[PDB]
Amino acid sequence: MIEETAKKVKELGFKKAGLLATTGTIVSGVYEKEFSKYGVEIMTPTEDEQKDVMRGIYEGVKAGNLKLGRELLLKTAKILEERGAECIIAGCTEVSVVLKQDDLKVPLIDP
Ligand SMILES: [Ca+2]
Repeated sequence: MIEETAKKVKELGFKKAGLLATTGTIVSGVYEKEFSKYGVEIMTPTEDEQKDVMRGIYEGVKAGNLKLGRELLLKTAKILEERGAECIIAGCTEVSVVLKQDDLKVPLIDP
């Protein structure tokens, strides 16, 4: 659950979490909402970067082009990280397929 992820992130003392998920999810703003209830901030990529996250999930992972998915998702995760994310949230299972903890400096958490 999004709310359980939020409490866990808060319990780890993190104030800023990076999010890799679908545009539908980011537009609903459900993560920012649930995380705000625990005082935690959600970091999302720019609108163009978000399009590449979408490509990474669908044109990449879901389509079978695992190389492309890894490339685009890893790059986005590394960008959120470099920007200050204390943890990266794998919002879609496709993210966890090509992105693993050994790829990041910060915790990779999935629902
Ligand atoms: Ca690895």
